[PDB]
Amino acid sequence: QPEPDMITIFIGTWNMGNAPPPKKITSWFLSKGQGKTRDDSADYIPHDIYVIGTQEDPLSEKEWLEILKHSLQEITSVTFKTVAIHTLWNIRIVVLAKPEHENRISHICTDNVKTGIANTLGNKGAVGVSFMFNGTSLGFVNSHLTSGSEKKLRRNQNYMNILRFLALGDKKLSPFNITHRFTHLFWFGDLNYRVDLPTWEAETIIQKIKQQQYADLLSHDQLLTERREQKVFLHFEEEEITFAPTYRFERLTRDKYAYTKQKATGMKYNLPSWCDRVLWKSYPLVHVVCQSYGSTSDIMTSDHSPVFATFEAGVTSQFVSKNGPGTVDSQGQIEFLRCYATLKTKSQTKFYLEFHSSCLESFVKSQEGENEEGSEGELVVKFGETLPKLKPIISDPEYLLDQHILISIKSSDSDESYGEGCIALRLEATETQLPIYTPLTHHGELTGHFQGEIKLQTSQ
Ligand SMILES: Fc1cccc(CNCc2ccco2)c1
Repeated sequence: QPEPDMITIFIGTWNMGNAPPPKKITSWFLSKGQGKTRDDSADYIPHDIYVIGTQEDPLSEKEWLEILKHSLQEITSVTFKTVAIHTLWNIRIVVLAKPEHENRISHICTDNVKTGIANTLGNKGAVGVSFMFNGTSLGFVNSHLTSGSEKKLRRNQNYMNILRFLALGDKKLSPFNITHRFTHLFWFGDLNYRVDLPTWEAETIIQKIKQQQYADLLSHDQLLTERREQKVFLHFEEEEITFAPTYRFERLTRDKYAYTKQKATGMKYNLPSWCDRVLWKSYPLVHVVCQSYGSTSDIMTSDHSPVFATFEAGVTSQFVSKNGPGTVDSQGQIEFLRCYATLKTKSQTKFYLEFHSSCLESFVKSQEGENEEGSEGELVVKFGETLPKLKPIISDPEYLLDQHILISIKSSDSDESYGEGCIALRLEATETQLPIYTPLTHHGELTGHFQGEIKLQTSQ
């Protein structure tokens, strides 16, 4: 039975409003309702992996797992296996997989991050899961960020704390946060970004929503505008939103948005908003395609509607050769030539690189670079042809061209990373000098660039 080179992944996010779900929630897992929806002809085809994020979830883990598994069994006639479940307060993630994948999944990690201090610590944060699916690392984050139209900056801060402190994936990737540890990272939840229009415009916004005219609302969505200004979710993707705002509804119908200030809201307005979102970040030149992104119309127990997204995701096999794993294959080499980092830092330490990849036996430290001044004020660190030749474990081009090199530039004085990035080995040619590029980030914010040329030798 052949190992897959593609899987499909379902991502759900639902803020349950502290209420038990209705009897039937199958529309969620079927990607049916508003937005980019799934074709009826696929309804019996199971996704390979289902990842369910809830917020304000009132159920026990046992109670929710019985509902989820019985829902999927009814849709697909498949009894899913539980990969992982993790709950922080009322924020939960469940990962379910088809039984045929049980042998393919390993290295399962879970973690959480509590956001805020004192006042602001006690209910917001994130939970996450990671695992290996054959040769492909997968990460999932469900976050419930700070509420309130006025608190977009707090939400951005919550995002940076979560990516800094959530400990998922391979701990040997010490310089790298979750935004570099995974082939595919999905980040979803009640992100709580709002449509930033005046309170007086509430009824006008509702009118627009009834006409299905979302353009002048989306132009004011705080997540889209903060992303466009590079304040949050740098280098993540989101499918276009084509569904109505998913918050704040009167319960037991979807006919009414309940936006007016009440004692129960702390006297805050909740204008209709796309609080509930799915974003992703995949390594360069890996197949990832969003095949649905939408909200259900028939699950009405909460003041939010559930959101679904589905993806095709490229995966690779657990490769064995006569040589690696367990040794190098000397018919393989990676050379980084005429490379230089451009850094936004004002420090004047010397810098070295680290190259990390599961195609290497262990990470490789470079010699220090040569620092020069950039013409517009910046530090340029030149590496020349000084960089160590990387010795992959397997030389077969069917393996090596699917790999990635993580790069960290580190201070010689402190050993702290000043920037992290990723280079694909999915080259147009082998045995040929080709341009390479990655932005460099630290704590998820842009700190520089790394560029130069690569020369890849495979056994072919
Ligand atoms: F999908 C899953 C659901 C539950 C557990 C696991 C872990 N399976 C580990 C393993 C054994 C042999 C090869 O891989 C996977």
